[PDB]
Amino acid sequence: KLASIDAQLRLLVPGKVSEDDKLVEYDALLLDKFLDILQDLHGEDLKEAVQQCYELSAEYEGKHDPKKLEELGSLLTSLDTGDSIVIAKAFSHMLNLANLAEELQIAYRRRIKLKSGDFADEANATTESDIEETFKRLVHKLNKSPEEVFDALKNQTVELVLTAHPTQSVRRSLLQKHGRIRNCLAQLYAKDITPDDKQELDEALHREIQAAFRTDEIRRTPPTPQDEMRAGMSYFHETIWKGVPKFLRRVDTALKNIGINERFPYNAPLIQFSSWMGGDRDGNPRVTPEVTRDVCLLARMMTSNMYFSQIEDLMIEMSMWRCNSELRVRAEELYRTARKDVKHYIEFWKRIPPNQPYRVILGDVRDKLYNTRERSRHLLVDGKSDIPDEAVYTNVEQLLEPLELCYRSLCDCGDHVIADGSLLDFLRQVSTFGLSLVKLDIRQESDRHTEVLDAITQHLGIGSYREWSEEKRQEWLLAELSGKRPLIGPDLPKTEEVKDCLDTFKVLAELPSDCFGAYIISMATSTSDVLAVELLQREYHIKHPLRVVPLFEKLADLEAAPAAMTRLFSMDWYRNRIDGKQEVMIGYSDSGKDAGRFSAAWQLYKTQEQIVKIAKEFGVKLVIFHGRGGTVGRGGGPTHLALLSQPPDTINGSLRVTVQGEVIEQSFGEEHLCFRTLQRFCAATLEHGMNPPISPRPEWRELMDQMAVVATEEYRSVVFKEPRFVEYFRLATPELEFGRKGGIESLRAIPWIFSWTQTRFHLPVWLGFGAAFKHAIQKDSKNLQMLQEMYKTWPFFRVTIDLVEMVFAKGNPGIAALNDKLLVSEDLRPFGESLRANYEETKNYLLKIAGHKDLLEGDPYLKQGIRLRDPYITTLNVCQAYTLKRIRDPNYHVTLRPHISKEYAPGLEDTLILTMKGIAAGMQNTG
Amino acid sequence: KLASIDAQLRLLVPGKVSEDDKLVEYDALLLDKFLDILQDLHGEDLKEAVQQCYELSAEYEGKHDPKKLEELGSLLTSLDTGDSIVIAKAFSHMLNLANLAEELQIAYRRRIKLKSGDFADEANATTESDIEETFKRLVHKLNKSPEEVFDALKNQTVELVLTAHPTQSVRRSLLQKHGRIRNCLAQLYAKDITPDDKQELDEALHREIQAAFRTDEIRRTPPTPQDEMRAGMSYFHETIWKGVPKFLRRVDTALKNIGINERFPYNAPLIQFSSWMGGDRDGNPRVTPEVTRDVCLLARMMTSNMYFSQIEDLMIEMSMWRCNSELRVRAEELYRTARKDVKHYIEFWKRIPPNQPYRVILGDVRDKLYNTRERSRHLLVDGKSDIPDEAVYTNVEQLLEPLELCYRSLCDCGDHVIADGSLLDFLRQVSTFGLSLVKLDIRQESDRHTEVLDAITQHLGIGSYREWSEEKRQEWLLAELSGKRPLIGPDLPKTEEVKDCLDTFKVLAELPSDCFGAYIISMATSTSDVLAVELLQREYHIKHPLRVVPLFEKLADLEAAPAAMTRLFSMDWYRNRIDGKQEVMIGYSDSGKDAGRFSAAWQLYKTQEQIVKIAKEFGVKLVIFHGRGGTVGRGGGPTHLALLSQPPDTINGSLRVTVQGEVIEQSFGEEHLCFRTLQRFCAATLEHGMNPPISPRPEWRELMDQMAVVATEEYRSVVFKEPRFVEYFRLATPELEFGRKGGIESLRAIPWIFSWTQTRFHLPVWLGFGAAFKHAIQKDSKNLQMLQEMYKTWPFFRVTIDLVEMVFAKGNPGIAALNDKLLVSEDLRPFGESLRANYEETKNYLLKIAGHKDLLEGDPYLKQGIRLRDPYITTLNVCQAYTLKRIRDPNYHVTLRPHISKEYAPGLEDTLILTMKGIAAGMQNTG
Repeated sequence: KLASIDAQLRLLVPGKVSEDDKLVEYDALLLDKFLDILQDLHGEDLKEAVQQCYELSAEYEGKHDPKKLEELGSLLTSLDTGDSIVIAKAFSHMLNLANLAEELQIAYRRRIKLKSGDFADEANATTESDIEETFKRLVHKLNKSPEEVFDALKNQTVELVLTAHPTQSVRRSLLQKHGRIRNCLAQLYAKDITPDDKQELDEALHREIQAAFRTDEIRRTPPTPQDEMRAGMSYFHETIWKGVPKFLRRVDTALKNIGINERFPYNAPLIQFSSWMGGDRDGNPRVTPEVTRDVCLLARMMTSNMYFSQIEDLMIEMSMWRCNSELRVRAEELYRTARKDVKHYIEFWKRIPPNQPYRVILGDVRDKLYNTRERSRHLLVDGKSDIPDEAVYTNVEQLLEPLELCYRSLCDCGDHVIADGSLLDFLRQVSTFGLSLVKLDIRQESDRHTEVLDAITQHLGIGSYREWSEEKRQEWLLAELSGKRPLIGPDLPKTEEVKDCLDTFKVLAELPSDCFGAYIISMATSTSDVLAVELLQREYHIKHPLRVVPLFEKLADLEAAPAAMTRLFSMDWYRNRIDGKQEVMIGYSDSGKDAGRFSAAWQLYKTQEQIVKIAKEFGVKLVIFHGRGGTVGRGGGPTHLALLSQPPDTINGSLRVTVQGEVIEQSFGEEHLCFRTLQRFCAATLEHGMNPPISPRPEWRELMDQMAVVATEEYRSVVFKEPRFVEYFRLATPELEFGRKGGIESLRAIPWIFSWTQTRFHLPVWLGFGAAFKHAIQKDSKNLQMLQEMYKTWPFFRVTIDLVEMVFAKGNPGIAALNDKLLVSEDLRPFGESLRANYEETKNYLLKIAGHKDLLEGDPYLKQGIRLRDPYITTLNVCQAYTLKRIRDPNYHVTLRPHISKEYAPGLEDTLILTMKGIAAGMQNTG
Repeated sequence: KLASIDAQLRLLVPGKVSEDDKLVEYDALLLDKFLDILQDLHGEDLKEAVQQCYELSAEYEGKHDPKKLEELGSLLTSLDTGDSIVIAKAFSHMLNLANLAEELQIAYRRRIKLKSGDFADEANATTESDIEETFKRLVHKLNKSPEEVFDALKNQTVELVLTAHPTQSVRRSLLQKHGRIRNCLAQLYAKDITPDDKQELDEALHREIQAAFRTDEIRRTPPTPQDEMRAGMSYFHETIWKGVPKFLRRVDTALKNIGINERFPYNAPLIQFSSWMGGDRDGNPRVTPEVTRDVCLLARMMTSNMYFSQIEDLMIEMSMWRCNSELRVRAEELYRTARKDVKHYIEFWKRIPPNQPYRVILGDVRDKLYNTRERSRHLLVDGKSDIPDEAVYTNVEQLLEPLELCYRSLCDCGDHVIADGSLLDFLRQVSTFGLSLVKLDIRQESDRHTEVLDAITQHLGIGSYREWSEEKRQEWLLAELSGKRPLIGPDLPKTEEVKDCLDTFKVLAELPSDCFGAYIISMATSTSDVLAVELLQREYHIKHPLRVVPLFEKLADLEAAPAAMTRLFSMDWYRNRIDGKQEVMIGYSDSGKDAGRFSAAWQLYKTQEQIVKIAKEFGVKLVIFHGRGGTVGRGGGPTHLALLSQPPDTINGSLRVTVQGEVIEQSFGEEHLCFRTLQRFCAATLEHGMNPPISPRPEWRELMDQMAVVATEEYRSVVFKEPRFVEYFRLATPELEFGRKGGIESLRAIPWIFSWTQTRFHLPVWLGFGAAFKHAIQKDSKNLQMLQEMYKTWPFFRVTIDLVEMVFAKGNPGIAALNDKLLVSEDLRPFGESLRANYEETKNYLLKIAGHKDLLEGDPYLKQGIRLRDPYITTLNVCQAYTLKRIRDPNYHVTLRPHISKEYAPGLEDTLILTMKGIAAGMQNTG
């Protein structure tokens, strides 16, 4: 049964099993129970077919014999649509189980007691510094006083911006099933388990696996953006909402342990969450002003609902009858004006007596939270509400105030100790999540603002903004930014795009400012791009204009950014507007699509240095907002070192980073990982501003510059100049099929990365590194040693290589070869072959530079997790390849096996969507 | 710090410490943290005074030097009222902490693997049979088939009737604090605890101890009976509500393990809870018809609220989209008639779509549960409601039905496994708690019914029921039980007592029958007593009359019970009415007040035998309802053997027992104990009907009869015939003071037991055993051996002695001597001395019969718990003794120490109430 499955799994991953290494055991137990379920639901025959696919794939992952892929292919292409769907569902579900098991292993893996002190320790969760160890290094090694460390942390802000799962927003219900599977699993391994508890936990585990597997409706319609946002907010309930105060309490403990005798102030804004879900409309016209309004109200509804749903518990605890005057007076006020009758609440449904004074205060907070929640709900569903302003909270201060009053009163009556329990936790939740637990960024591309302004200029009869030079655009924008009359009259002609863009500003002017964060400009190139958005916000008389944040994407745009920023910072109107602060966004995957990932990485390092210097010179504080695709978006320990690798002064007390949708599950799904994620963000941010990495040696810059010219040239000659690259890309990847659910340049970065990730080839991540390495080594043999010294000694270089190496570990060029054979026409097959030759050569240079014989010999726990997933992913790759063939070629047919599954009109496109989601869930983050 | 406190505590309890024995450690850690809290809240000086009281008391418990009591007395009588109150609060709170620690030790104490098979194993929680071991003994040793065991359990009923805490109903808020203290404590001892988790748990433990200590308002007013009922219902939320389905699932596992391949049916009524809170008005005119109406509505409100508060969770899980026709049709019905708009619920606030069919069904159940709850709330607060019948549940079947529909649909779609998760748990909760989680018994005394009937007869002009003989009463009652016209006209004259009794019947006629259980007749003596209540219920045309249950209290009443029952069962009207079933109540403490506990125990054994035989002869099924004071009301393992000790056929598939208010905390406060309580009730009930204890040898009956004559004579000559016993009782105990917040015969059993428990003397439990033993041994030396054989071999005798021995272990005649010296006049001090001499002699005979050198050498874990509590209780006894002196003698004064406590007009009676509650919480159950 179990032992035999353990046996097969163990062959896949040799390693040195101590007591805390249970990952293979976990996976065996889950696969075993899932196979019983499949047999039950679908029959022994189907179960055996799954087992056979698994076996062939595991054998292929052993020796990589192409024959095993062919057999696997023969089996899978012989299945009818019904059986295909069951098999893709099965293998997708096994990937999710394996991920949950891995999360449990990471959570309980033992910490290394004596850390070597090298920066490399910060790349691995077993060795990284926790917040206290970070405090102690800063005190003992950098000679900071405890007070200086405390004071910097109090002024620090970490902002985490959640973006949508590129493929599969996981619904709340299923998430909760996944959590209970993970728990049953952990409890099965609890010390001293009685046999009956074990028997019952076992049957509970079986049941939860099945419930999750059978949560599988294939819903005709794409998910609406409102549903995608709500799905994307599920992690707050599952872990983050409680996780924040647990981490802030660990900060209190750590402070205490370095001799600071106060708690971290409950209202220091150390942690802030934001979102792009319903705010980013770049290249996405489904994101309408109505969508943006709805996700603001949803965020407000959920936030007030989360406070409301925990206030009764706090009321129960706050039974104390000793209070100070201030609160006594307020309680007697509320008590006198108090309703004689039933409130339809679970717990305190009769009038609260005045000898329960804290309950009287908190009872009023509950009524306000309830009304705040209901208003938002009526605004969403009915389009408005008769609930008035003084019945709800419109600012966070109104909510904090009575809580602070409870706190002071307890402190004044001798009960400080009690105040620092749930009350303190609640205060911290209010201060972190406010009235909208995420602030929403708006994003739209620069050309849309140009178009809007052009419609205005031409209607005014003064010419065409689009025809104007950069100087003229600046001049006219600054004149109108101090203009005395509005720009927009009621008969301005508006195309649908122009209207859609203006109406977004209208929503911004109408909704409360605490709903919003930054206004990000995609494809920004110039000063005027930023002033353009400033003028539209001024025209709509927005009381608190959103800060305007350019996103410079292409290499050329990155090179022009410094002069653009310098010109902004020189303009009095703008300096006055921004009040000493500017945020700029970089997009790793964006820049990498333009120039190759190697050159984007190096150019982004340089551009950040240059912008930081320009900000200093102008006395402006700069925040760099990290978009997706960087070493800082990996999650887990690698994020810790990535943060510490940043160029000096680029953090300076304020971190803003994207948490990519495909990473959210690993970062925040399990509560220990959620805690350790918050911790490494806060610790690294703190450390970096007081302990910058080494700046590179001049020889290293020069070689980096030389390598970038070559990397870019290789990347661009393959991707942009080879006239048949596009055609090869459309055949070898599922790119076209993903898109229906101006070349690569007008293809967006997520489909670019995603399409090549699906085939296990990952061209967007590594292409260009090979030529860079080879050219450097061949120009001068000494460069091999220089590169190895950079890997060992230069944190930027180290993390940049490690991310590529992880992506190689998820790669398998045999999958791409099978796709070439099935999908690509014969005359392009040599092209596909030469790319595979570049992959191999590039991987081998990287290995040589890293000093590794094998992929990830640095990080065997990460390699182990990747290897355990591989057979499942491989089965899905093969299923997908033959599915694409059938879909593309209505005359491709094979003899079909009699239907295998029992029960007791889905098509090919349904099977495809299942493979694509499962493969993406197994690959998680790459480029 | 901790070690030194461990040292002092350890001296008090020598024993053989293995790894699972942490009780002393727990108590040290709690006392240590509490002392820091006292120092904080009240100053070092006060802390030191507490410590000093503790030390003196612990020393006195060591060697029992009277000098240590005097010093303790000198210290405590020198304190002012303020400091007294703090000290009594402190020692009360320490008792509660010690009890929580003890509960944790019992929960985690290791089970003995190889049980010796002797019945004595069933007296101890480490050795008792769990439900599977009970199944296996019945199969393997009594040759029952698995099917016969399954079938008997399916037809079995266990009913547990909750009665009010005689002294201190613990409020929900404080209960929850106690639970969190207990948890912090358990988690502090979790294997592999990180130091920061330990530091944080520590600070959490400190905080919860303090929060509990500061939940201490001294509220002028007695608690209203409605508040006492609500306090008394808190255990359902804390543990029982979840505990029931956890135990029923263990039954499923156990069945499976003996080869039965189905679950225990979800609707078999195996477990039922009932209540006397707001139903018992015997000797209590504060229990009015309005009180009874309110506690019915409260029970209905809470029950529907508990289902409502867990239905959203079940809705979340029940995301499945596969359903059968039956449920599909019902879902589309509900969906079509569905409200377009906001429901003010935490989770599913928009309209539920029809592709979530289980949520549609459960959404309707939620709305009904909500309306059912709101109706009850308006009926309580406003006096009526416009909410109509078809908007709520009026019968349990209406609630079960949609749940059963969900269950069948899952089973039919292949998801039986999922159905047997939370859905099954929910079905079982509905089937066990129904629409009123407790059914309420009414109790009133026979004379009140005589009085009501007398008012009727005289108003009718036909004479005086009270003047009528038993024969005439029977005759007239049977005639009117078939009468053709009502008895009660609108001008019937009614005193307040008569009206109060008639109006109770009116409430019974108006409220739903599922609110009520039995109508218990206190002080029942005759056939006519039972027919009297039957006639009043018929007069009020009650659609489902409550079953009428006599409580025969005195020895003479017990002796007349058989002829009374025989006459009832002979009467056609009555036989027809009861439909093959009769319940009779016995009251151990009641009978023991009349005749001494020894003779009551033996007489109750005989009367139960005799009633069982008479029931058989008449083809009636008999339930014996166990009132308080018996070996079956002990709780813990001793209850298991007590149940098995019952005379043969007195259970016969239906157990009904009182869970005494002072036992509820131990039985149901901690979740493991709650589970093991439900388990031993169900296991013992099952076993007994198939495995009766040995019936006694004739020589044993005869000696028991002889011993009873002597025991009764000694008990009655002290308690009733000594003309100064009453006067001595009023001085030596706090009986009078308890009562203000016809002799002993008209004193109620709870004040009798409670008053003597307070002084640690416990006369009501042991008096009479001494003469019985001595006379038996002196009449014939062989009787010592016969008695020892009875102890070893006869379960009744064994359990009856064990309960007395436990009470001796809680006794300390030195406390009674101090009370004599402080409170009793000089001329009665020899009387008090001679009682102490009887105590000693009685204890020593008991020890000799049990074969013990020391008290409780049988049960060292129980002795350990009692000893650890003793110093706290002793401090309270002394504080109380001097308090009573001050209260009784306005010219008793002592030099008072300058006020010791800090802060940053309570009197003597407040200090007294604190001592009385703390002493009762430390003593728990005795007689």
